[PDB]
Amino acid sequence: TIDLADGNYVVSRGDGWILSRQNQILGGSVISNGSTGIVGDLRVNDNAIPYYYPTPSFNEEYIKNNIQTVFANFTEANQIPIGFEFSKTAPSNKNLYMYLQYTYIRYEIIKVLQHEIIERAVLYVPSLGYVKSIEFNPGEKINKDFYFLTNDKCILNEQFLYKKILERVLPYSNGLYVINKGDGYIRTNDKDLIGTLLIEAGSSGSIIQPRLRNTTRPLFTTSNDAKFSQQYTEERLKDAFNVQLFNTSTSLFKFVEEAPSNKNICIKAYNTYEKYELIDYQNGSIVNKAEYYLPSLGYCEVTNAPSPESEVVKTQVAEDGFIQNGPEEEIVVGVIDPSENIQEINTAISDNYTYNIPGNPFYILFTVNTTGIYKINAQNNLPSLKIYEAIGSGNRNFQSGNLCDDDIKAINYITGFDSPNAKSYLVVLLNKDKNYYIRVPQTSSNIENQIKFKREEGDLRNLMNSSVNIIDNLNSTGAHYYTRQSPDVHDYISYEFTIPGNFNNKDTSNIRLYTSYNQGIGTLFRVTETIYNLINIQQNLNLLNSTKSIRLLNGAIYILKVEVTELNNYNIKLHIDIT
Amino acid sequence: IDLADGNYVVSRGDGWILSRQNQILGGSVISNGSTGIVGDLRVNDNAIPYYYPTPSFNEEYIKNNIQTVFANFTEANQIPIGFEFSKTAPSNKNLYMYLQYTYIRYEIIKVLQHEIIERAVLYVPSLGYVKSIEFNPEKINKDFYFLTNDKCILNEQFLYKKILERVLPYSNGLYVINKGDGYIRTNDKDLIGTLLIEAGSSGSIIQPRLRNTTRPLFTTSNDAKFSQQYTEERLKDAFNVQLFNTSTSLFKFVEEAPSNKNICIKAYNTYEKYELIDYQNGSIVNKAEYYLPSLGYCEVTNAPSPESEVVKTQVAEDGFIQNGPEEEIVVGVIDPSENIQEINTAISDNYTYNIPVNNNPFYILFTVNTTGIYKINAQNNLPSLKIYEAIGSGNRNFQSGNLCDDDIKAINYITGFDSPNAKSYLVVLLNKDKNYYIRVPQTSSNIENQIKFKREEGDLNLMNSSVNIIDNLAHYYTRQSPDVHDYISYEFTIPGTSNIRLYTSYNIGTLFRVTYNLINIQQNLLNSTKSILNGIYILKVEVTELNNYNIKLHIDIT
Amino acid sequence: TIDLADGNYVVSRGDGWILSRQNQILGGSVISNGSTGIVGDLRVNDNAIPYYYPTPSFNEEYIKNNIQTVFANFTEANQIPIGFEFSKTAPSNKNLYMYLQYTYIRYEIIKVLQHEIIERAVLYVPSLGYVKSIEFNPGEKINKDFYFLTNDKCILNEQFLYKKILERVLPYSNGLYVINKGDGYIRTNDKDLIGTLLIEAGSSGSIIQPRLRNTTRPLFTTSNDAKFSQQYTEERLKDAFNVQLFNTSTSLFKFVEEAPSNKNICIKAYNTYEKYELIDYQNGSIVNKAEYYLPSLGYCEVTNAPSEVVKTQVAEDGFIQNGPEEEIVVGVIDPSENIQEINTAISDNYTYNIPGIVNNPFYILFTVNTTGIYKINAQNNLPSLKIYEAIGSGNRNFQSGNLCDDDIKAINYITGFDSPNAKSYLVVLLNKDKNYYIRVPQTSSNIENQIKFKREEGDLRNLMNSSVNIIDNLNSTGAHYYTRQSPDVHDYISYEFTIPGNFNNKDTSNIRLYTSYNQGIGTLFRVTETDGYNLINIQQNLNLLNSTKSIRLLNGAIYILKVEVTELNNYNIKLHIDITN
Ligand SMILES: CC(=O)N[C@H]1[C@H]([C@H](O)[C@H](O)CO)O[C@@](O[C@H]2[C@@H](O)[C@@H](CO)O[C@@H](O[C@H]3[C@H](O)[C@@H](O)[C@@H](O)O[C@@H]3CO)[C@@H]2O)(C(=O)O)C[C@@H]1O
Ligand SMILES: CC(=O)N[C@H]1[C@H]([C@H](O)[C@H](O)CO)O[C@@](O[C@H]2[C@@H](O)[C@@H](CO)O[C@@H](O[C@H]3[C@H](O)[C@@H](O)[C@@H](O)O[C@@H]3CO)[C@@H]2O)(C(=O)O)C[C@@H]1O
Repeated sequence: TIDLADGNYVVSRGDGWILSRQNQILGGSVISNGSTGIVGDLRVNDNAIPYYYPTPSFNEEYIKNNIQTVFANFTEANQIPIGFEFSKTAPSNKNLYMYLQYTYIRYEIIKVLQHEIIERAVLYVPSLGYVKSIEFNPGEKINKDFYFLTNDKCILNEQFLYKKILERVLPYSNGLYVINKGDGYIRTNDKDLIGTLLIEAGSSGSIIQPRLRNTTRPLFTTSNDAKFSQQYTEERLKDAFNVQLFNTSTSLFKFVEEAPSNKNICIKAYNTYEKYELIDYQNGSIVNKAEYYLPSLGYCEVTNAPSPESEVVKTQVAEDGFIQNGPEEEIVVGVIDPSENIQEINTAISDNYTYNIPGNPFYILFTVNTTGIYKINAQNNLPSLKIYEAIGSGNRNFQSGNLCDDDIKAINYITGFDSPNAKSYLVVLLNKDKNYYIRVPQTSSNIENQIKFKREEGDLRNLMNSSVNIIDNLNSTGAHYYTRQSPDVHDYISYEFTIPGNFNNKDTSNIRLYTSYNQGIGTLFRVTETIYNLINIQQNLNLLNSTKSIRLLNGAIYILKVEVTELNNYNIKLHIDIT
Repeated sequence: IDLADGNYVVSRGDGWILSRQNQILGGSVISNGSTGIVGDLRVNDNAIPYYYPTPSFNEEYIKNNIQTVFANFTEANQIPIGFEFSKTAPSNKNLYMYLQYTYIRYEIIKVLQHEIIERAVLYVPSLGYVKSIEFNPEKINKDFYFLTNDKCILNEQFLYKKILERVLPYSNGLYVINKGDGYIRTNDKDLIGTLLIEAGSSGSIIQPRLRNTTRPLFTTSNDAKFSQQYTEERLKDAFNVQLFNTSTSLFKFVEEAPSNKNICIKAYNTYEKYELIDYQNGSIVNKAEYYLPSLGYCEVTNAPSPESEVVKTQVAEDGFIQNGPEEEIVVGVIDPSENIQEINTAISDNYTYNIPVNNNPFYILFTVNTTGIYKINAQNNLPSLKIYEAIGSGNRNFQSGNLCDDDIKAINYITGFDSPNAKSYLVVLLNKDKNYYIRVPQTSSNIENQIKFKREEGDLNLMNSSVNIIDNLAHYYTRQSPDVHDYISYEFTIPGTSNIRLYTSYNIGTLFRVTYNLINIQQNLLNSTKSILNGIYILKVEVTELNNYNIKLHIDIT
Repeated sequence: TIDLADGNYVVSRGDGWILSRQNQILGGSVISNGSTGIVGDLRVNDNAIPYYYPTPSFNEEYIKNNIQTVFANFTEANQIPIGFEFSKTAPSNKNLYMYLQYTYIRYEIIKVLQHEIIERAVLYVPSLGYVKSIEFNPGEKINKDFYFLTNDKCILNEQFLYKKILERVLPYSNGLYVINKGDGYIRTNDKDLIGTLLIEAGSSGSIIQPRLRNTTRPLFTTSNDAKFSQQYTEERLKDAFNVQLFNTSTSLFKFVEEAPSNKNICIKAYNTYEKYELIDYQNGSIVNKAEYYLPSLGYCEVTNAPSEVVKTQVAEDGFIQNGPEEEIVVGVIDPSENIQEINTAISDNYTYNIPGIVNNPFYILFTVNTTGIYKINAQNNLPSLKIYEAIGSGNRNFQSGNLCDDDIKAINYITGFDSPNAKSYLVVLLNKDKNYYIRVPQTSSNIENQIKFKREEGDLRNLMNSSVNIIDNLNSTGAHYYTRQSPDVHDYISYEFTIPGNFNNKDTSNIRLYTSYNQGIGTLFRVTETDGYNLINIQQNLNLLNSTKSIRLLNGAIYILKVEVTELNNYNIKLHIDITN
């Protein structure tokens, strides 16, 4: 013809192509007096035979492979059976004839030389269907053209989609996360298009997934099939949200549109996915990542019916990829590492409990007897611990003063650090009817350690939901900094430090307290210990590159609690500069 | 904090969605006036109950106590049940809907000093819930997608139980009674599930018969006589029930909620209640019940705020409720222990059927050639006979002047007595197009008897009556009473004027004087005192007050 | 007492028969405020078991065979499952109880002797179903009669359809045609009835073909199972319209009717067919004919719910079209005629060699490189050729200046004659993007022949879409006639004739030009080949049917008459050329 650019091209001429001569080869219904006729079909293996019209340059295999590279793979989609139907209601005291015809997507392979198409192979792939209806009287003459098409024709507007044939800081604790990135995900270039129905004005039209076969094709990518295999990811999905069926479904979706009396209507259906990510996060880095696109329940676009004789505007294909047509969603859900054993405290912790550690990382499942602030630590505050909440423990099986296991592997990090040589203790509000997981990290000592739990009825409640770092051995002048994993916005980190010198209760020293990268509100306490009381000294201290200085009593213990208000870096570096 | 010490089994209600598992089976996006229909089918694999035990309350204890009072969910989770929702996106928005399983939340609680000390929980799968939101290309609230704690989308319930440790005037024979449809067991023991249908949306509960099995419920007083198989046969005989453990019959319940009302719809499996009895001399000698799986019951309530007042209620007693309309269809059935002999010629004006020691009882199938009054009797009017009409007979195959067997075992007693030693004859209007069954009783004579049929064009008017022959002349004669407006007659010959007193004891008498023609002499006889000729007379009696199974007739001479 | 006397009769008492006693043996549903209940079933294997009530003269086998001969075959229909449902909506603040019951068609076999029915066998064939509903309160007892029927009864009006038990000129070229005679064809009586639903006022009712099985039963008649066997016809159907499935379908049809609130309604559903004819047409005659009734997607008749029973005799076996009128005539390549190919697109001139036998006919597939009028002929214009268009060709695979085979055997006759001994040439508009078939007939000459194609940018374009007969014959005065296959109304036939005598450009002869049976508009040209050839227009709107007008034409001069058929009264058009002095 006359086109543009030299070489071979794969082209999608669009959906809605009906073929010549074979209009009534499926039959039609006659409906009389106000009755509604519903005609439809079910495309499967057998009825989804495509029609190849090759050329010497472009054989069937070449046509197939190149079309399925860029566009919907119709050899796998002829597996999952899809239905459609049309519904016309005859008027009173007059008859109506409607007949059904398959629609096709018309793909082409073209050779272009000097702005001319020299060769064209065509492939018609079965899509859905089109019903045409007429009202008729006994021996009313009907136009031959109503029954019979002499040339291939698109009932929709045609398309010319071609391609030349070349031939963020995550403040997460270390561990596994399963993230729901949302629903309504389709691939580009209609690789997940179900089909299109032209719905004549006054008629009605549906596109159906009846699950006559109970099989779905999830989409799985992984960075390491050894660590994150599909089976493993499915388990994490089970752990995270309790997904059961992955390659199966009993769940039906249908889309239905009734065209008004005055105007025709068009409806396009897609298979969709719900996008999950499984990540392995370590020290600010995604060490492994899989993507699981779980077969969902579809997307449906309803447009007014476009002139079948419109201007065909040629467009180049998009890059392989996804588009979310559903709303935005991020659900981050930690999951118990299955490489890490779970030990159990069968007693609800009341005022005091001491768990003896045999001496490889592990979780400890436990609950409290009474909602309250608990201090938790190992001996000498080494190693550093982490505490997670099992998600949705509350309001199931209960027994006063005893643990009931809900068997929840979905964990919600509260506070704690992954630094086995840094001294810390935890101060957490624990809820009586929840379960919690303590995570004990890997240690290279074989010395019998012990985790200690203590109910705090005092001022240590001000450190609520915080790990407290123990800062040893400040010198009497100069700089000091302390890099740790930053909490998220509005989460907490605390630091317990003793001012240089001997305690006189009069001699002070000039301390400057600030962060380096992240913004934080700092509240400062002075510890006075008889049997911990915290005196609040300043709690309006914004820390990011602060220069403010406050004189603190020498040889006296203080605790700084910091609220992250701007997460600019994975780490939070804390400066304590002394004068 | 509640009331009363001990252990309790509790139904917290249907409509519980679980935490974390909200979008676990996908959702649809619909754009501009398009309607999305999403649905699922609860079946073996996806219908997993979730036990949350406590030391006092094991899984077994939880199961057994919940299935004692409430639905047996281990038999129900086999039969596949469907539900769907239909939401229509507006024009000026897109719409995202996602589907989630609902559960009934049962609990076992220990109560001490007006306080719950221990709670085990059991989530039994019910149906499903769709949650939808309108959106533009925007941050949606975390809470829309993700539930952190278990929650009821309906209003919750607290249904608990403390955990401890007239005259039937029927002839002797078998009856199959339809006691009606819409029978459910109590406390939702036959509940399918509940759908919340938000206003403007639509909701269905479906029985598609993806499996054909149904689970009928059977009781019997004697599994020897009335076994299940036997009862099924009687059901076949009575009403022609064919499938007992199967059905191809579909039921769906569908509601489209208005814009103004959120609607709630509860579906139950129902039963049709049949009774098979053996009735003898006013008494039910044996009785089975067959609850035939029916096509369900659908309760529509206005949807109550999910944050409503929880009113604690004690369970009802084990049993049934009829939610369908009340019904009694009594249908006699040929005793299958009793052979059926045939008169293959249509009875004309006269016919004599010859019968060959204990001559176990038997039926005789026959028809007449002309609609008319027939006198029927055995030799010397012994034994006493009964005549039944086969129900709906002879609208089918016909052959002029011959019997066609329609194979109808469903019989409708007309008249006759169950005293083989009392002399009587029958006077019945017979219809040319019907079949009738004569029932010949057990006799201890081996003497060759004969049943005689005679068309009566005149006099006999004793229509639809048995006539007792009184040979043996105070005197009393106890018989099975006819029903209100049915007849019983008495023929007596006296030593031979004389003063006769005629009255009944427990339960209108027309009196005739015989000469083969009947002259009408006299037109409440219960405890009558009226009286006033020796030498033959016939009394016809119409029961108007059925107070006793029996009618005793006094004939006192003075 | 009845009139049909002396013999045995098969009788259809109608559909809508419910049986006594067995009304609620399937159950029912209770629905409360506003809810809609839908109950239904699907007739198949076990639940489509008929109830035979025979008599000595009429056993089950006799009853079956004689009803399925005249009426629906229920043994073939009971395999393909048919569904129905009813939908009732309970009002607000009120309960509603509906129960379901099978309906039957009631057939009878009767013996009649001397105006008297002396024997009757009855057969109940399962049809669909009926739902009966009532409003109630939970406490209430409802009347026995609602739940329970003591005698067989038709819920529709009964019927008595009985039968005594014994024991247009087609202007088509020669070749095969497949004609679509249209859709919505049912057989007579109710041989194709699916069933009837009585739909209570305010309720709703559907009849469903869900294709739980795929099989369909096409209906085939043939005049010669040797020539037109079913398999052969199926091929022709494939060739004509590309029908693939004949005995199967995945295509669903359901009918739904909602009865108004005051009046009950009835809907009858039928299986329908689409009627195809395959004919072998030769010289105005259908030498062979098969009929193929392809299973379609049904017919749905909605009538008011009705009565006096009128006895009526069955119709003759046959079809009734309830769908709209349709005639689609589609020629098909005779498969007993091989296809030769011109693999290069024809330019302005091409010569295809076709040597000779004393042959079988054959086709030649070719396309042109440029849209235009082409003159096509064999050497000396013998034999006569025919040209067909392959229908819907060349919208598909394309290659510049080459033929692509689209494998289209569906052909659309343009022009040409069968008479293999009449000299002629073709003048046709050919389109660059179409394929065409030339058909070469059987000849008894062994002469090495050639077909010649020439693009005509001349006056010969006025003969567009016409065969031109050569009359070399006129050797003298007198009468002459020329019978040919008539074109259709508004199609063309042309005649090129040389007037007897030597050309002097003065001496004329008186020629009278007329047709015998068909009316035609005749345009007459004088051919002048000198410098170049022209057509000079001599006479313009001549209506030729039994014409008496005469035109003195130059002797030994060539003329061409183009004729437009306007009234097709005969298959043939006989052309008279009567010459005088
Ligand atoms: C003024 C001063 O002494 N600052 C130093 C601090 C403290 O020694 C330390 O915070 C006490 O716990 O340490 C600093 O550097 C550490 C920082 O990068 C953290 C980040 O988590 O890692 C520490 O090293 C790890 C090491 O990577 C592990 O392998 C483990 O075995 O040893 C330690 C465990 O904590 C860095 O030493 C700091 O900024 O916090 C800077 C000065 O070294
Ligand atoms: C004046 C004159 O000769 N007219 C006669 C014409 C012409 O001879 C002829 O049409 C010129 O081509 O022929 C007429 O009869 C022919 C006509 O019936 C055609 C049918 O279209 O069939 C012819 O015979 C065929 C025969 O059927 C074949 O088997 C084979 O032998 O070829 C011949 C061809 O001639 C008839 O001759 C006519 O009406 O057209 C008779 C005229 O008298």
